[PDB]
Amino acid sequence: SHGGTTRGILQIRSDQQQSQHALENFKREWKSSLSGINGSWQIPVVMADDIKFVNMTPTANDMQFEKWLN
Amino acid sequence: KGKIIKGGKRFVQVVDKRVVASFTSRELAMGIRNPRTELSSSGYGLSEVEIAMKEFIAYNNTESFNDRFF
Amino acid sequence: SLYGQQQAYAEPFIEMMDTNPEFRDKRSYMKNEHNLHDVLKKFGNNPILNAIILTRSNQVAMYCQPARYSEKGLGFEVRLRDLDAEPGRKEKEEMKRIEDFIVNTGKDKDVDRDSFQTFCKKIVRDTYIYDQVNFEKVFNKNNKTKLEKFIAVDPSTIFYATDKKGKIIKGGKRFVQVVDKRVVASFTSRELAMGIRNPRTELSSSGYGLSEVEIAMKEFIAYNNTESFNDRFFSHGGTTRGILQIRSDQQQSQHALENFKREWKSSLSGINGSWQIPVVMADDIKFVNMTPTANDMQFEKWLNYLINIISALYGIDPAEIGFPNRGGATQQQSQNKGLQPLLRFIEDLVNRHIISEYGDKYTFQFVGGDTKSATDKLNILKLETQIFKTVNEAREEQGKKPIEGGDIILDASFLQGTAQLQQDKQYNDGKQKERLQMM
Repeated sequence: SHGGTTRGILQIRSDQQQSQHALENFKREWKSSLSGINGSWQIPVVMADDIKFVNMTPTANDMQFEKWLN
Repeated sequence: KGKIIKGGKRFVQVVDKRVVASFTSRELAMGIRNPRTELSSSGYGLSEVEIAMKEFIAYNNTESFNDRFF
Repeated sequence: SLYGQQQAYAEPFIEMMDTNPEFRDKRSYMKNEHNLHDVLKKFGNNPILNAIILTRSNQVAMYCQPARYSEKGLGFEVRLRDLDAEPGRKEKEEMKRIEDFIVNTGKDKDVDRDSFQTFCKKIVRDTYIYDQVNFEKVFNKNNKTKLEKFIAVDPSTIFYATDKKGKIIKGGKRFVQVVDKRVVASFTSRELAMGIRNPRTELSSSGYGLSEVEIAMKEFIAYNNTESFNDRFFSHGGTTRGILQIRSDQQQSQHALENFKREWKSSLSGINGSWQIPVVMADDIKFVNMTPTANDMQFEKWLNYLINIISALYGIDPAEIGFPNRGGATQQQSQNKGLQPLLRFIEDLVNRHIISEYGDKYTFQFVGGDTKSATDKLNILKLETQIFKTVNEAREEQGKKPIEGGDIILDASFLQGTAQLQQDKQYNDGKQKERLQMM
């Protein structure tokens, strides 16, 4: 019912922060190629200097404080 | 007046949105296994497929996701 | 026309334009393809499906012998319609003749013709692949009223005939055979049967049955390409273990590499020199792995799931075809749901199509292999008789005549009560002699 459900952040290093128009076109390409069941198994390609993915939540979530409730 | 009829012909057959024939109560039976009292349904039964529609599409697209690897 | 004279419509009001006027085509569920049995014939060769077919055929083949010729009760039998009705020498002979006729599939023996065992083995395949079964009858030419022979015909070539208006016909010839899209012959309803195991009411199918192969088509192709994926590791490349890199300022000439290979093969190849260790004095050496330490089959649980659902569609236990049940056990109940409905379907078809030619008073049924149910029935009777039922009432109830001895209820106590009552009754009734003596 509230936020905090993010899996992680995809960082892309660049000398300049890309203009928002470029990021919107990036999103358009990403959605057209990968979004949904359509193109689910495909792999994108990017030629940036360095890319990282930092995890904000664990691999698999589950209920917390179960024994406390019991 | 739009109200459902009791006397005489009560059930009607429709094909391609055209009325073809109609039947007396004795001439045609009507069995409802999962009845409901709310006015919205007007006596028509509730099918489990409608209840499980979301689950059915989820199963279908899960199977598609598994098969799309091959 | 499809079933008879009726007020409602049970056939498509508007005909399919691309179909030939002479008959109504059989089409897929979604109308995706107007030609279905052609693609089902492709899946007819699948091993899993063929394994199920062969297992069920072997199961049925045991039952396909007459009872009275078998030392044990397993087999089939013909009897009067009423179990309580008495038999007779004439009727017994007629039933024996009919049983022999069914066994030989004709009036007289002929080695060139199918025994009923092979007929059933054909029928199960046609029932489980196409969900449609047909067999031709051969009435006597000297007398149309009576029957001589009957044999099976492939269901793929048979269609429902239609009139000039395109509606399915009832009177006269109703079924038509088509080969290479050409009409060859047509048959009267009595002359050709039509068995549908999985019927449907929607106008789109127009009475044609729904085959499980069409439902499992996606699963079947998934199984096929999964097997191909597993086999392509061997039948195609990608079996390398790794690459042995040797760093050098210059790439060695191919002659040097060939001599290197010669030395390597002479020293290490084969069992000979298997345990030896070579020595190399290069700057740096690496071995990079392209495949894991040990290989094995992939997508195993996917295959188990697919075959489990395919088996569940046909009602067969996956354990019979060498797969694990994803739930339950990981046989009587599996048999009860799997085989018995098929036997009853064949029973009803054969009865209503063959025995109709001889008379209503007879019927055809299978027997045997159901001791436990009969045991429970006898146990019901054995418990009931202790308190409730007399011996003679039960004997009458099961189409038999009473035995002299009284309609006794079997309990050692109850007999003593009747005997004691009779003994004391005779004592009391004996006092009438004294009553008359005073007269």
